[PDB]
Amino acid sequence: GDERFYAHLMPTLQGLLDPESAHRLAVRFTSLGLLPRARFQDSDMLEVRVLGHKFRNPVGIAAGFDKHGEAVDGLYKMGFGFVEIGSVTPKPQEGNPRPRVFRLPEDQAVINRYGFNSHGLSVVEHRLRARQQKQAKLTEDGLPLGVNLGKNKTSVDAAEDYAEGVRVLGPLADYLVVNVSSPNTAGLRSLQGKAELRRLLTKVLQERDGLRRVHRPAVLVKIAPDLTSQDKEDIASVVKELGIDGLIVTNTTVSRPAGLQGALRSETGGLSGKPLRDLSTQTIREMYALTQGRVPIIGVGGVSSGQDALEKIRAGASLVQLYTALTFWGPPVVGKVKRELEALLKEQGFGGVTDAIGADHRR
Ligand SMILES: Cc1cc2nc3c(=O)[nH]c(=O)nc-3n(C[C@H](O)[C@H](O)[C@H](O)COP(=O)(O)O)c2cc1C
Ligand SMILES: CN(Cc1cccnc1)c1ccc(NC(=O)C2CC2)c(C(=O)O)c1
Ligand SMILES: CCCCCCCCCCC[N+](C)(C)[O-]
Ligand SMILES: O=C1C[C@@H](C(=O)O)NC(=O)N1
Repeated sequence: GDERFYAHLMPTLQGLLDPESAHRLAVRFTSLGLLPRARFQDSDMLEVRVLGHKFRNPVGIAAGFDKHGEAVDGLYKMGFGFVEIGSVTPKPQEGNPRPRVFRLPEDQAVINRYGFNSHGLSVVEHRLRARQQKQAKLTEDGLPLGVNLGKNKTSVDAAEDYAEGVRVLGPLADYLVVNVSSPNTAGLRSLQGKAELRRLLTKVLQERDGLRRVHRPAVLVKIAPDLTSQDKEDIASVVKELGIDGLIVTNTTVSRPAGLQGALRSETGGLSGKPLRDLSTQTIREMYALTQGRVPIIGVGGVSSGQDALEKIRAGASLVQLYTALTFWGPPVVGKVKRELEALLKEQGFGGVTDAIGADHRR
């Protein structure tokens, strides 16, 4: 439970296991509840009301750690204020050949090209149904569940893949994410283009609206950090035109920022962690401005401290997520981020997280 011991423990495990093996093991341990339950108790300062729900704290686990919905309860126990699973594809698929995940310890970064390895909708559906009422109580308790939807590699109709995801997992989710920003599926990111995006999201929203009221999720779009100014303007325009409920900003980057030191920096894939942090923050800042602060943003990318979280909140994020920091600092990082965030909010005169959202734009 000690942040300092994990930040001896983690260096040792990483020296024993390749990152995918470590990941699979972490999912197993988490799902089994082997893990101190977090000591940090959330104060009222951290509560956020957005997307039609209460979040007891603004720090969630990003998509990709629990791709198949196996460790949801263990993740709440870790102290996350909300959990997002996925991406899930309609049919099962294996993803790319291994190795497909790489550590850049000198950069506190990871590169991955998993390629949407997924148990598929049916498996995940039954897995979530088995704990559906437990989740209903968690959500009511301020601990919401998100489901992130992807598309199969060999799919002929991308929009239909997402539509299927809405119909099958929408009823089980507090929010859905249309993931159009994975760098690891050919042609996927072009769905971020204005015409493709409008057509895709119109279909997604129609399917969502066709679900019964108590089973009707918010719909968010998750975007890349690598968008042109034109891409961002167009996404903002479509989001407001269609009434999209929120944005997740951002996925991993295909860029390789000057200064990366890791030996594996030239591996193909999406880069996450520290080198992504400010690129993500600036994308949040831009999208918040383009949407006039009217569209909830979940900020993601390189968060490993309370300062990192608050910078994204002040840039316009209502909630934040992290993943990569977990691989370097381990479970203690969740409470660390929350404790540091609370201290910083007090220091800077905010009554709570809600007061800080978008604060940079009012200065
Ligand atoms: C190993 C790995 C797998 C990921 N898988 C997904 C995914 O399946 N769907 C998705 O929307 N994002 C996925 N992501 C992106 C993360 O959700 C997040 O947007 C990105 O890693 C930036 O946050 P971070 O720096 O805290 O890790 C993945 C990231 C990593 C490191
Ligand atoms: C040890 N740990 C944190 C943890 C989380 C939940 C329960 N116990 C411990 C963890 C989890 C996932 C990891 N791998 C990855 O996720 C990589 C990106 C594929 C790593 C790693 O690569 O070193 C370490
Ligand atoms: C039929 C299912 C095909 C996809 C298998 C996916 C296995 C996922 C194992 C845990 C997640 N991880 C990313 C670490 O592989
Ligand atoms: O959305 C995604 C998909 C994931 C993968 O390759 O499965 N890799 C990522 O970095 N982001």
